[PDB]
Amino acid sequence: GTFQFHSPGGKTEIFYDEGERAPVSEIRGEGLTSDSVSLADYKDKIVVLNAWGQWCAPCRSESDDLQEVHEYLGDKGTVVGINVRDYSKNIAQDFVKDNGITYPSIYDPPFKTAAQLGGVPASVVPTTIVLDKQHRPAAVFLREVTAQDLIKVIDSL
Repeated sequence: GTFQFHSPGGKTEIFYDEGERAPVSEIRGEGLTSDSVSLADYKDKIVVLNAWGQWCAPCRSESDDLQEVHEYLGDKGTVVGINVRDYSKNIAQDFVKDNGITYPSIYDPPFKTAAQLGGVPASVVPTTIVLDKQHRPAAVFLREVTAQDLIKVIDSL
């Protein structure tokens, strides 16, 4: 009954009609700038998941836009980062303060979260998943995204 990410078939993005959606598993973990971070804290709210690392040039490039989306969602939801392959936590935290990123991140160096996200490719960073209010993916992006990529999906929800 939980989300399973099936073959993208050469494509860098996938969209899901309400009819074909399933909820993601439980996502909880050590925060990057907080004790814990948990999707359950945003029940019935829109949630944009983003796997990133400061070592990652596309992630740095798309960082401002994810901040934009986070702000655009406001009350209605949140961005939640999944910081992967940053084995030194302090530089990932430095990146978040330096760029005025105000949304939480799960600190997950080996990207174990990928397994709970229905087998989204751990090789692909950045990855952005837009969850609807039932925390079911409406869109998966296997590529850097712009703020309008996400907003367009956001609005459809």
